[PDB]
Amino acid sequence: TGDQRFGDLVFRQLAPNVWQHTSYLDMPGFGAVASNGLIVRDGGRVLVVDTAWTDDQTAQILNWIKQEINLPVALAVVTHAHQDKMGGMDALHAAGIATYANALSNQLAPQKGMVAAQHSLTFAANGWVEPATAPNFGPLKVFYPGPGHTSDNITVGIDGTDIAFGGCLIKDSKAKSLGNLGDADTEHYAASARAFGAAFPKASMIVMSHSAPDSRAAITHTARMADKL
Ligand SMILES: [Cl-]
Ligand SMILES: [Cl-]
Ligand SMILES: [Cl-]
Ligand SMILES: [Zn+2]
Ligand SMILES: [Zn+2]
Repeated sequence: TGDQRFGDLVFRQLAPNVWQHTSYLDMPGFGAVASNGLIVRDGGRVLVVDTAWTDDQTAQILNWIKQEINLPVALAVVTHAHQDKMGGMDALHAAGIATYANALSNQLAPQKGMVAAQHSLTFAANGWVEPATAPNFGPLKVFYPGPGHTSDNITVGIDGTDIAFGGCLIKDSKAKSLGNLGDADTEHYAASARAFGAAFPKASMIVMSHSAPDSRAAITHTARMADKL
């Protein structure tokens, strides 16, 4: 499917069954902020990681899925309670899609003027999602690395691929900053970035919220910036 413009979004194929979705927030005076999530074809169903910034943009994701894949969307997982990741929850719910987030994300969501997911994930002491809370996730491997970008940030690996999703936790290997630290846990950030690397040690493609996918150098670089906080 390549790189493709569809509506106001960009879709980029990462692997035979994995695509990155990109949507943009206009901040009047400063132009457009990209946010990336994922689309996974898991057999005869589709799995979404993160919404777009808005309901309309998130409906465009669903329309692209219908046009390009023509398989039903079984579920979505959202990686923390900010607008770039949970802005479009209502569009998923209107389409009848089961939604999942960290229990703490669902507690924070309404306080940040957003809609909670339907289901709450909980995590073992080692950071892996408790399987009873993540029924039928298939290849999606969900990990809580500890607080960093936010207290609630979660991360996802895709079994059967070399791909892991750091979302807003991880920055690219040439980044000059850690991005948006408005809600960050600066004391815990470095260890949480390293914990994400340790959870997905065979990943060679690191997908993140506001940069193109990178090597494992993204993880090291992120942790080293966070060591200076
Ligand atoms: Cl960020
Ligand atoms: Cl791995
Ligand atoms: Cl980024
Ligand atoms: Zn965020
Ligand atoms: Zn971000």
